[PDB]
Amino acid sequence: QEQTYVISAPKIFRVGASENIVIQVYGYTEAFDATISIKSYPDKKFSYSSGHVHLSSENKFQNSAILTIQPKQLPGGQNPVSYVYLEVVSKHFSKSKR
Amino acid sequence: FLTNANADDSQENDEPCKEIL
Amino acid sequence: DKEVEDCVTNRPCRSQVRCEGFVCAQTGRCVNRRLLCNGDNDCGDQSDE
Amino acid sequence: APLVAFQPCIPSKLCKIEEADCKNKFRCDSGRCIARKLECNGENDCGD
Amino acid sequence: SSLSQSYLYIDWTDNHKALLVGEHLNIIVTPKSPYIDKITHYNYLILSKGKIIHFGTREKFSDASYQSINIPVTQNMVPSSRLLVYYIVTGEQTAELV
Amino acid sequence: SCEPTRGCPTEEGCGERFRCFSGQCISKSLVCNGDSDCDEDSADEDRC
Ligand SMILES: [Ca+2]
Repeated sequence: QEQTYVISAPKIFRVGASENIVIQVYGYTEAFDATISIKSYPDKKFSYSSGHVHLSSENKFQNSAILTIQPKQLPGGQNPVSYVYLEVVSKHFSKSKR
Repeated sequence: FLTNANADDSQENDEPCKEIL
Repeated sequence: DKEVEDCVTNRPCRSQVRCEGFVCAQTGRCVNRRLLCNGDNDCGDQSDE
Repeated sequence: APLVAFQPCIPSKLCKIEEADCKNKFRCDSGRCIARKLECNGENDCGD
Repeated sequence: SSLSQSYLYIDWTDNHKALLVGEHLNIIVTPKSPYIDKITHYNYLILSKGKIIHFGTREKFSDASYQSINIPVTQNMVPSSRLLVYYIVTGEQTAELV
Repeated sequence: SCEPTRGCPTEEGCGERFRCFSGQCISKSLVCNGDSDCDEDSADEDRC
């Protein structure tokens, strides 16, 4: 487990708020990139917001992206969306979480 | 948070909190 | 079949591979810290216990 | 060659599965709802 | 309750008396750990209302002590704010978020 | 030797499961079960 990462985010995303999401990576010695992204749930069909961030010794392998769910881009309907995916993609790793 | 370093706050769930400041 | 001599040294060295474990007193082995106090000799020369 | 094959998927629906909630019965750690007469019976009746 | 017995103690005194706007807050944080060779920095996040408003990194001095949290308490903090501090450290193979 | 375009993949963590020293994950019901429930060198049995 010599290479590791943390992404940290609000407990609840507020729809229509400019949520700021930090990334930190560890054990890396050549620069790379990541795309912290907010996607529809379950289906991952619609990217609601995405940010692209550079990780390097010059940034001390830390960055943040500012991401939002625009209120009108949600599918709406009779009972409203209660969950969304936060995803990261990068060389070396990807994961997502509800 | 999302991390590969062996934790996930998915093991925790809220209470109607009342600790005061 | 071999001969060996000492020298003065004018060059750097980095020979200390570190140990997140415990360094055994006599043998220099790096035991993982969970292996201490298990009631067993993991250092080879009992130093972990 | 194999006669059945599997591939990962991004699903497109939720799960409708339900908890046991099994009245007077005793829920073993494996979720088996064994008879309440078997609680502290002295033989391992949950298997667990 | 660190499984790795690796800790991060914030030296601050939690005070009910307020910090004044724009003043330099100066908090010490001590990372006591079996693995201090590997904690080259800790990282911090300042949270105001719901949002991570500031983030950064705090490096190890040669005396085996760290850059304090030296921040102006900027206007985005004013009702209250929350500091969180973290690091990931490695054993021989394992890792823990502290 | 070569300069890779594709990067080296990371582990993923055991999350709520107990991490054994190998990198395998086992359920927290098996920690201090009294059986060596991690394969190879048990860790689930440590200091109970
Ligand atoms: Ca031992």
